[PDB]
Amino acid sequence: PVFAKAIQKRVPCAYDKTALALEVGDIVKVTRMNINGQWEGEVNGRKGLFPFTHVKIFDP
Repeated sequence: PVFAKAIQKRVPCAYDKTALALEVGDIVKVTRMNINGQWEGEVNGRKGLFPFTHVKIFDP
């Protein structure tokens, strides 16, 4: 994968749960970067989907 850094909160749509909950400063292990929508990653623990827009990649 690659690790990205959450840069904009993202409250899972109540009644979603595939949707990753994101807090700023979370480490997202982007597990899949679908060019058509959300990415697959696992914010500390659970896998799940998320907007690529709320993260920034980091090396540094």
